[PDB]
Amino acid sequence: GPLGSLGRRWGPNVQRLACIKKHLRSQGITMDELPLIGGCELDLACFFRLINEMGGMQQVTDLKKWNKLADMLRIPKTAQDRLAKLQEAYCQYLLSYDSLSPEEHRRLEKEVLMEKEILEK
Repeated sequence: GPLGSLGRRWGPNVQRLACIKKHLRSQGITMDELPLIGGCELDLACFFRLINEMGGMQQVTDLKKWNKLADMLRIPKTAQDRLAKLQEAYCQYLLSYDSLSPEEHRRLEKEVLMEKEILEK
């Protein structure tokens, strides 16, 4: 097929979503199928970047503005649980992972990063 340009780095968005996924499952959270929020699909890479762009997680959560950051993430406003589900969804995901020490980062990252780099040979 025309697709299949594997071999080197898959990209930052892929590396981020991969690292979080590996940790989530290894932490007791099975996310092999697909993550969902507010009845819709969400990209950990896109979500992670969004929070960081909001002056860090502290701002997003403390200043109570998940509505805006999430809005850009493409979430249904009709969901009366997307707001609360999101708060707990990130607090139990992004928070936990983001709390990981340099070891869990290098270990989990080095594993995935190499898995893709040396995927060829």
